Amino acid sequence: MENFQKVEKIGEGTYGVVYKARNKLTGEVVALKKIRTEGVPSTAIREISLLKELNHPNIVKLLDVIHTENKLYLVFEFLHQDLKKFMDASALTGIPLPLIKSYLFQLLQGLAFCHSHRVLHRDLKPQNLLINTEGAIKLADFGLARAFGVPVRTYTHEVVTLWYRAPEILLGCKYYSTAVDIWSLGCIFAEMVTRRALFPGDSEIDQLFRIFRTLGTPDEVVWPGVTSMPDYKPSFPKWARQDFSKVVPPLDEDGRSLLSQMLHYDPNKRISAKAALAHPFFQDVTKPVPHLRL
Ligand SMILES: Nc1cccc(C(=O)c2sc(Nc3ccc(S(N)(=O)=O)cc3)nc2N)c1
Repeated sequence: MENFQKVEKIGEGTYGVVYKARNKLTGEVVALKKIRTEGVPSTAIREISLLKELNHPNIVKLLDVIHTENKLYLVFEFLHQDLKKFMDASALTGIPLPLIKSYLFQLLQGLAFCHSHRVLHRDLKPQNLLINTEGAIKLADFGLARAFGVPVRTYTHEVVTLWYRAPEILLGCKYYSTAVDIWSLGCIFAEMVTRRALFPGDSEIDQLFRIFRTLGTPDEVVWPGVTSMPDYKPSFPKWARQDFSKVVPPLDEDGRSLLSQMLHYDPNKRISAKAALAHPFFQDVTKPVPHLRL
């Protein structure tokens, strides 16, 4: 506000609205998130500070945080396109495997970094993965479910995407672990490969059941303790696990192996970002430049 000239509304994110803006003084171009109010947390405003010092090449830089006039502004380094747009633009031919692999690899580095600093993203999706002309991809819009929790929607009547939500969140787990980010990234990896959302649920239960229909209804054997989770119902339909080869054709076996590990039901068996970086799938990783139309 006042020190910035809104150039264009980029989107209506989760907590607020996001604008492309220019610092009327420095002339620097940035992404400005405006947050939705008579209290304002402290554990939050300090969860923010931790994010400011959280600097990594695969994490969008948080430049400034401005709390004024019952509004909270987060100033981020600006990137030119999100992965959702890039995937749509590449739908006819598909993103070449080397670029998919590079993006996945960089995103795992970003996650390995935040997770080692005990920071969870919580809401990874194509729209919050930003890319630039140099072939980089960065994590954006980290969620503070440990600050603003997660109400009925985003901030003003808008359908929240559940497509990338880990099963343990859907089943009512109160405490998320870093594993929820691995699950979301696995769903994104699959989507880049097939050019179709892996689990496109339109409600929590439909989301949950689409996961069950593909990976099999979980039980105590593959997920110890699953039947005692908050929203688990013995009445859940029992679907058999589908052949994984039908899930992401024509991804090679290394890629399928890695994906299967990112999609393990048990949060404790799900591969970590660090371990995923060492998977054979990345033996030939490179950093190609994407063809971006801006
Ligand atoms: N989703 C989300 C929510 C809150 C903040 C941010 C964010 O920090 C952004 S958003 C952006 N630019 C951009 C994004 C999308 C497009 S698009 N649809 O491809 O044309 C173009 C530029 N840059 C940064 N840093 C991102």
